[PDB]
Amino acid sequence: EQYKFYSV
Amino acid sequence: EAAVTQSPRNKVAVTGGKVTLSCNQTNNHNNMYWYRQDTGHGLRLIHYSYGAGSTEKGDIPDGYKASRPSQENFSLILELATPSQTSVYFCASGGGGTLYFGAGTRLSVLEDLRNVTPPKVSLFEPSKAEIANKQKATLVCLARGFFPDHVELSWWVNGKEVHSGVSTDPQAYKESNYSYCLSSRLRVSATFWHNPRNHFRCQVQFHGLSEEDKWPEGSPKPVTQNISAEAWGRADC
Amino acid sequence: QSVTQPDARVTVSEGASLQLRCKYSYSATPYLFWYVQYPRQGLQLLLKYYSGDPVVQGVNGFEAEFSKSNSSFHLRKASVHWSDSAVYFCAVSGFASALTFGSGTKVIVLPYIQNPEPAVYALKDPRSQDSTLCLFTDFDSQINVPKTMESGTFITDATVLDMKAMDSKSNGAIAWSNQTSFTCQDIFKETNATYPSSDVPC
Amino acid sequence: IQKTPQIQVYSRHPPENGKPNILNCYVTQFHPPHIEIQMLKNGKKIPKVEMSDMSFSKDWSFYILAHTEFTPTETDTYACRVKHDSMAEPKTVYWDRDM
Amino acid sequence: GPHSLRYFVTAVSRPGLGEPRYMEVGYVDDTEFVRFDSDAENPRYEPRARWMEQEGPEYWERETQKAKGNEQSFRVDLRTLLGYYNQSKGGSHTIQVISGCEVGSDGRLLRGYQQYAYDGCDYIALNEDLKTWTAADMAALITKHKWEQAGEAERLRAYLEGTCVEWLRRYLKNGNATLLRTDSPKAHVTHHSRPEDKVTLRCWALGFYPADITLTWQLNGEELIQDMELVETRPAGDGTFQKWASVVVPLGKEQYYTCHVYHQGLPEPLTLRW
Repeated sequence: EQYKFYSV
Repeated sequence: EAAVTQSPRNKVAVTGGKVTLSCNQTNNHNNMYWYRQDTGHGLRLIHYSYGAGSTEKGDIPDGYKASRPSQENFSLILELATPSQTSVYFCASGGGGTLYFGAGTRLSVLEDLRNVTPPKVSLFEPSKAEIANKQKATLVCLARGFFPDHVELSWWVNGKEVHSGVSTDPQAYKESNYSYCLSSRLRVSATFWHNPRNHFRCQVQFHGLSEEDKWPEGSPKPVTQNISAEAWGRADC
Repeated sequence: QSVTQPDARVTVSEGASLQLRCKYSYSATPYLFWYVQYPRQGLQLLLKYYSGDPVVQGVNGFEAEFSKSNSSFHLRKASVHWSDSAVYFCAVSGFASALTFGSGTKVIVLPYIQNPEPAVYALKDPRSQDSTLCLFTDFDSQINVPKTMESGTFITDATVLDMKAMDSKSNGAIAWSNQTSFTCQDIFKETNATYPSSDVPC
Repeated sequence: IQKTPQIQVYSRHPPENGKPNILNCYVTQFHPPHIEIQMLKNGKKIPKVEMSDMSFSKDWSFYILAHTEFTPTETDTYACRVKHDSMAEPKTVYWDRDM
Repeated sequence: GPHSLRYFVTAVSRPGLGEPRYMEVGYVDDTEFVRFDSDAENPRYEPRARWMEQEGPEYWERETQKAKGNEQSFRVDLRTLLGYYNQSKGGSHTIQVISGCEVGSDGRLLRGYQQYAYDGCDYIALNEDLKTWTAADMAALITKHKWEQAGEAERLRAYLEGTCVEWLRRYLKNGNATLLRTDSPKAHVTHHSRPEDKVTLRCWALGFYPADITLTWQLNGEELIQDMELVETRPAGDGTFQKWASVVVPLGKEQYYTCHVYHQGLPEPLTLRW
């Protein structure tokens, strides 16, 4: 189950 | 800080009208949004972004569009406006799920921009029984005949706003199939009431049409105004 | 992706314990939340559950407990305090940076009141002729002002109020009609102790 | 960044003969993920270039396993060329049987 | 023994040739358990292992979604990175990341990582503590302040300490055999004739599972890994691998040389001589 990454 | 500036905060627009609300932030939060507060459904997602340009559809898409020019300015756009799009609009910034909402916007689009009416408010006075019988003084404030319930009633004693023992139904009630009505009840003491010097004021900021709107009538313009009633401290005898 | 606040309205006695139900459906550990909304301002966050301890301790005596078996993130505050009367919403974060809110729950905490003085008054608008109204006031939170079936004759909703000194925790409901000389005395059928417009000298 | 790809060519089982087997072209340690990998049989490309799904490793680099399929005989000469922006010209590598 | 569940993400902008290629690959330990590709016929998270069969259509759908999000999620990054560096459009770039955790027998969390790789050179990453970020170049500076002034560290930290773990377990629950199975390498040696009365002795190992192995050449109880010859392990291309090593020894002097194959699927290391 994966993360919901943030931008940069 | 981290402010979610949401403007305008109110508008009475016409059907088939193109209305754009903008949201300025200072949270640097890439994720911006547009949700709609309506009863029985609570809030709902219109549109969302991830940074300038990034734009996608929410759950309530029909009729709404959006723009993301700056890491700041976001904006929900309605061209083919229909009253179904009547509601309190809210936008927000957010990192992963720390949504920072804003002040809101009372969206009232109508079938006829003439069906209106700035509030007719009047000041009542304290029942001497209450006065004597209990040494305090309620002085309710009524408001009648107005179209866009985009109203907010405040109190004004001796020159400054009031919050002491003041209560307004936040939601104006149905008067007619069209006239809404609002009321509240400031309540100061006897000693205080009984002083012909200390003044009492009641103000109902109303929000309708603005400067450049279409008022196709030869009758008084129903724009954002502030109609108000006044009273004064009566003696004791 | 699914949320449910079975009850959108709950009224409680001030002081007492408060528990607002909330269910959700999503075969996985969502991101649950609870925001508060009082008069006009927008939403306000109380807390957030990402993962970890099922029991979250948040702002202003507000805490909740996450659960599986069959879903839940019921909010909780024990010592309810009037000012808490509001709309509390419960959101989840399903398939990405979204916040699928559910209906909501308006809670109402009736204040405590030492003195039930269910006295009805009548006030006249000084800027015209016969412009009166019936003002129910200082009655017992737990009571129920009668409804309207008389056109033009309107009664407002119990609007609690508080001053600066002592208490004044007082409920009150305004009423007014365009119908002849109707007596507040009349309109408020099942009510109490009405004092009339007979300005006594002493 | 520019990172020249590592190439190895070989079969699964031992290189018998007149007996079916399979052939690979493991390329690694190269960067810009985009690459042309060609498996040939006598200077001439083969039809089925059965390639694997792209990946990477802890130092950011990219790996990939090309694999044809064959039955060898001492006569032939299998190999592989790999076009990539690290090297100027394509670099070929010859299948060395009993490496 | 320790175990992991790391995720490999990569978005590469192909200016002109369209929108960037994006895909994430899932690895419970070093086995591939799930991947997703933008250039896929029918974009959808895909089960890269039989046992992943026990995961519901919901699971797929779910991550399917989550993925597509991250899809355009990274699309952004790309632009953002570009702006930050002052480089105009045109040069195809590659963003990559490894997010993950590592539990060990007791379940305790050994390590959690999230590392951002830009065009092949370290961008930023979450330190050991799981609270700060470390970045290179004046640019990646701008980025930290961001992820920090938004809680990222925390939210990330929860995934690692709670999610990846609770799941890593589950995966193992059903992948076991497939993940816990072994296959003993098969070795042999080769004599390669050479000018000057010398020969190349090569120790072959292949058909073995677990990709880690060690090989050594000896001349009567002494290591020769030194001036020896090695090859990175070869994916045997069928769920198994291959590896060999060799060394030059005088002709005739063969019998005095010994190779050793130590592999976890071996009760007794393997020992060969010529």
